[PDB]
Amino acid sequence: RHVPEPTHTLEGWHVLHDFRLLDFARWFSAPLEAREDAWEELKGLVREWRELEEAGQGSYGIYQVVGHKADLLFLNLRPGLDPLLEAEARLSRSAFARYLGRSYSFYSVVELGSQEKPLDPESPYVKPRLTPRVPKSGYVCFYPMNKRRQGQDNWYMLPAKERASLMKAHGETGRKYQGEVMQVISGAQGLDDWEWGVDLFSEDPVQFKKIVYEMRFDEVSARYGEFGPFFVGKYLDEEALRAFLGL
Amino acid sequence: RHVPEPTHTLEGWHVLHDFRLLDFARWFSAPLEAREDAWEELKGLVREWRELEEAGQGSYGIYQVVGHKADLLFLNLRPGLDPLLEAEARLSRSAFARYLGRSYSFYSVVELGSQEKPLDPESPYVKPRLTPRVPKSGYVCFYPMNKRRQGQDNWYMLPAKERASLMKAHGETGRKYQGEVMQVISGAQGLDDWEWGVDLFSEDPVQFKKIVYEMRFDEVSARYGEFGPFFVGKYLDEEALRAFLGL
Amino acid sequence: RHVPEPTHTLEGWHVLHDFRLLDFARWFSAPLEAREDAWEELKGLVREWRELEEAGQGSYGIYQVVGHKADLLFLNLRPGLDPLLEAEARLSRSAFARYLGRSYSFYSVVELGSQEKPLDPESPYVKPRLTPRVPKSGYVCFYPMNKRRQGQDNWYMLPAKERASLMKAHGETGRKYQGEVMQVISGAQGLDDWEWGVDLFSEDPVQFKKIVYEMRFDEVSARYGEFGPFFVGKYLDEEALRAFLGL
Amino acid sequence: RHVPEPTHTLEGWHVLHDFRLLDFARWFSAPLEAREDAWEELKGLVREWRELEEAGQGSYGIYQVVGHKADLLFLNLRPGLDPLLEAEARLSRSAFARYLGRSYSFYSVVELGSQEKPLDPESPYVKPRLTPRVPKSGYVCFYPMNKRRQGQDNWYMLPAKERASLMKAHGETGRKYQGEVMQVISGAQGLDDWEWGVDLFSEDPVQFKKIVYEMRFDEVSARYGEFGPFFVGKYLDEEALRAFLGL
Amino acid sequence: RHVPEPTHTLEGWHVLHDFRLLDFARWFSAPLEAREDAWEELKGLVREWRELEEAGQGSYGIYQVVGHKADLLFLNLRPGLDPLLEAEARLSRSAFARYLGRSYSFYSVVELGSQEKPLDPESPYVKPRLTPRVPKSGYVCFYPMNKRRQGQDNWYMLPAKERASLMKAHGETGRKYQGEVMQVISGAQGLDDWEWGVDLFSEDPVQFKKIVYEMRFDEVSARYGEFGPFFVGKYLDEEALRAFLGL
Repeated sequence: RHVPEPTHTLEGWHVLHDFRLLDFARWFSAPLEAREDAWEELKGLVREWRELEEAGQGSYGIYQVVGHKADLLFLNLRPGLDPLLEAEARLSRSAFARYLGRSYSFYSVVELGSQEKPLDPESPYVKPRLTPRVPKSGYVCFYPMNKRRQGQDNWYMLPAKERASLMKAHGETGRKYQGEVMQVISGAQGLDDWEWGVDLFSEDPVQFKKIVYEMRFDEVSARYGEFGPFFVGKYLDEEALRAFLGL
Repeated sequence: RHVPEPTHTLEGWHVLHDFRLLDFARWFSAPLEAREDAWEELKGLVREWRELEEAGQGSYGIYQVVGHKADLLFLNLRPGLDPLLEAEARLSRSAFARYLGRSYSFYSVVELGSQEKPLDPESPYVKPRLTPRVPKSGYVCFYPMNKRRQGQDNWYMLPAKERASLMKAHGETGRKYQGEVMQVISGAQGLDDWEWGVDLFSEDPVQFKKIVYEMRFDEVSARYGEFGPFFVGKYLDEEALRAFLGL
Repeated sequence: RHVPEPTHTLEGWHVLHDFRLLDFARWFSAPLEAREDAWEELKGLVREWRELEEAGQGSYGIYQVVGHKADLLFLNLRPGLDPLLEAEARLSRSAFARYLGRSYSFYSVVELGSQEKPLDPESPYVKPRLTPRVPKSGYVCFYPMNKRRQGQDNWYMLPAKERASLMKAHGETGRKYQGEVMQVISGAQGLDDWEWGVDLFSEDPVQFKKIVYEMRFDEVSARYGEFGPFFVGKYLDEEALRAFLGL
Repeated sequence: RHVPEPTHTLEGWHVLHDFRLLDFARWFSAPLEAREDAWEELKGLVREWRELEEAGQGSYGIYQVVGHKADLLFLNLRPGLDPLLEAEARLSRSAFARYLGRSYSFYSVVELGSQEKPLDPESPYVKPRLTPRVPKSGYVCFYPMNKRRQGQDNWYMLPAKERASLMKAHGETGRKYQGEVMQVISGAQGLDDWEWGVDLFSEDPVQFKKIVYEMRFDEVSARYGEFGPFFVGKYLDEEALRAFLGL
Repeated sequence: RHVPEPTHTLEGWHVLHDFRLLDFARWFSAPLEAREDAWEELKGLVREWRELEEAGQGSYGIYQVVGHKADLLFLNLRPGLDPLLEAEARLSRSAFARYLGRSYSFYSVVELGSQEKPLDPESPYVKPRLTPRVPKSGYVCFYPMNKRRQGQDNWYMLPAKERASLMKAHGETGRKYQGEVMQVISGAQGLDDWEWGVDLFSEDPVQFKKIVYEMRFDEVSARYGEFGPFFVGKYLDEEALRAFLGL
């Protein structure tokens, strides 16, 4: 009979992608003092996220997202779900949130995978990847995905050896962009609607187009990739966010 | 000629998953007296569920759900549909519900299945599972699912003997998780949009990730698993719910 | 080349499933007089439907539906579409509908099919099924469905003899449910989004789960069944609806 | 090397299906004078459509649609897109439209196809079909559709002679309904979300059910039919629409 | 041992399709002062886009879109994402946007592909296509699309040579449309929900119907074409937009 050879994984920081749409009409028409009050509270919340990051308790990033799918991405990473629930609840109860609508979200956990043998969690070549720091500049590309389980294209029924080969080739394609595109892979198996969440960071959004298109020709993607929506956002420092909000 | 060998089942308590979204802006901006009044009335309702649970007439749990899919999960189990319709209507007419929006739900019945030899309804390891009590700590993972009926992967066309061997391997894979994960399977065949509802309980949400991912490599899941949305929530006792609502 | 052998059918009463969601917050917070006035008008409209049923000129049923998909199902059967258009338009124009939101619906016609030999519309064993009367108690299970037309599982390409064999087996499976489950099959080909509408009536909703699950193992269902959403509701007489509305 | 044999087509009048939902609560709660003023303006707009129809510059039809998908269908056929955009904009600007919400629509062009031999636009057996007149009575059945391109069932990869034989059989099945059902086929390739728009007109809606179901057994429909939603409406003359609006 | 041969691409201007729905009721019933102030502000915004285009630093187009999918399309092309984020942000905060609802959007980058060798960005047959100018008249047809990856129809698994042959045939079919239809292909791999965005410009919308239908018979489209929604709009100059808004 079929002998399962489950992929080995290591979990790192938990991740929450919080996408929201801005009610432009309501925000820009609100009394200036009300907007300033909301602005002070918002900055205070973000300073707290920054504080946690400096204490090595997570990472975060806020982005201006292009298109109708979302306007602002509040990305947070923490040591567990509770701190994420906290960050999410606090944002949701903020005065600024009164002018926002949740459009999409994703709960996942930083995942390091290995198809054949378990990874050494204490290896200096593995451990740092468990707690990725979000770049404070550039752009981000986020998209969820599953590994196909259809007809003759069933990733989960393949022998571990074949999966290892397919993943190695995929990793090699990705490394052509070493130093150009940073990648954070998170798993949402049993946690959200898709099996993985993927974050790509770069100083030029065109790099996202180059790497994603090229990777689609790797057999692992061509035959086994099932992709969800793609969100592209530009990193916003405090001043950039202030300008975005018209303050 | 095809001869059907339908899976044997034993039905237990009826189950209702009631997912709702909180209108943060309206709730946190509402007069303090209005919030307190809604809170007092909510406690009275939850007290009824508590007393019913103490009497062995059902069970319940309230959770803080991560993400945009839902904010609060009101889980209730009863000996029939009527008590569920009652609990559901009572919550909906409460003052607190004026600040809630229904985002998702699932109606199902606790189900114990056997592919070949019928289960002993009197077995001490069978009977108690018909009336599972919701644990009072940790987290919950809920997701609905169907058994695939596509091309060569048609679960319902398989001989009972093959389905039995497929389920045995599944049960084996999940045995290593028994110590950390509790599982409640409910059937919604002619009751809701998916064939089964699955509730996983654990003190660590990462356990949900490990078990769901590892199980996907079992042939039963890899070839016949069709999965719906995944919701993760943190169990909230009275004080936790109060704190979440800012009271 | 291909010689079609279309299924023979007899059409009876037209059917309209009108599913609505109740705005609990607005209804239960509305002034008593407005509620009583809306209730008086609603009773009168339903009374008209009841009088038509008593005259043997149609049938109706109002149900409390579990879950977020709908709260109230207004089921009506008439000799044609015109009185159904009236039924829904009048409910929508009622004051009570100011507190309702249309969530789903289905327009179909009671259909009695035969794969090979045409049915006799004047036969004592056939004619009565053309104008079924909705049970004035118990519960209802409604779900729409199609007959699969994919790859090797193409119902419409099958010879009539094979379809007759598949349907006969389906009939044998449901025979043991004769005394506990009433079934009404209606066709919506060219009338709505699905090919058929299925109504199951029983004094116990668990019977819906039992029959639907068991039948899924019949080849006709396993290979050719394509199912839509499932709605379960409890029949409400006048006093039960009054109580549901808090009056 | 695949040699394409594209279907020959002749284009006639452009077509717009404008489906809207009526805000019953708001309309029937509005002051009687406001309703009358809106009605008078609406009649005037429709009178304009009737005038151009009498001049032979188009055709129109307004229907009361069953179910939640739509309440009113404003069907218009014109020599081009511009006059359709005008009729669409004029209706949207009307006071009556303040009580309407767009639920669905379809932009297409009357199409007469031929798989092998090109059609003569001046032929008396072809020309009149380019500018069909909407029956001023009865009912309508509208549904968009595509020709399947999946696996072994790829309509667009077939040789023209096969497509011709497949369409011939379809026509033979439909000749039976010639005196009871009138059909208008419009193409929306490159114009809307589906490849074709299909309008069926008849004095009895059951005829729609009969023809659509029987045709599904033809190989062209069974293997290559990909159907969208089905809308059924009752033709409304001026007096009937007035009655529907409670005036 | 599959060896990937990824398609080479040259990237030109970044493109943003911003589709919005007009709240007709709110706009046309709003005070004249409000409408005029909004119009004057919108004109100023568009003038900035116009001047930008005159300086060869981009291109734009505003269209009246037929149907319920959108009413106005604000199309913009710029040297990067930043200018696009600025354009949609500026439009979103305008007084006019208070009367608009975002219904759809697409972020992509003009793409010139070549299946086997790098293209020369300086060739007189290549360079101009990198910065396409939106025609100031006629109509537009927009639709997103993917290249199929299903079973035996997997574009990404094909040898580069075969993909070249398929595309060459596609180009030969489009030859006859040379002087009637202008096409701009943009890639959104890693940028949006579909792999490509396609814009067709013509003085007659029927040309869109002719070319899209004919091309569907080419093997590349028949077997590998996966199409999204289709939008058709009429180009509006300042005067036409003014008239559309009743000013």
